[PDB]
Amino acid sequence: QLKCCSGILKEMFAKKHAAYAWPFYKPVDVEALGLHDYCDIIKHPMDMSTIKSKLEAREYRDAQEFGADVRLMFSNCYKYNPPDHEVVAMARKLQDVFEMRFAKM
Ligand SMILES: O=c1cc(-c2ccc(O)c(O)c2)oc2c(O)c(O)ccc12
Repeated sequence: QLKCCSGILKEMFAKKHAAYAWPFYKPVDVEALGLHDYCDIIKHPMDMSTIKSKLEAREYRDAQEFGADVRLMFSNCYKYNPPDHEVVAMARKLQDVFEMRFAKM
């Protein structure tokens, strides 16, 4: 399962999806973007590079704990932004990729 989790990350990082996945590669840079309310709204920030480091450090007991951090990442985007924001559309497109792969394991 955890080997299947590494492949899920490889797909989400792949060039085919980079046009909408790139905001989720790294932690939201609140200081550079002026998002000084982000920490008040988002209790648990999460991104793909942090997920990758947690995976390699064996911080996930199983694929469901891995999947929870991926979905936390999307849920943070859906919570913080207005629904018509372009970043929300990008999160949904990347969630499409993740959910189709996660379903196959
Ligand atoms: O949910 C997000 C929201 C935003 C964002 C940026 C500038 C604004 O003026 C704004 O209203 C929202 O930026 C992000 C980002 O840069 C990421 O890498 C990942 C997620 C987000």
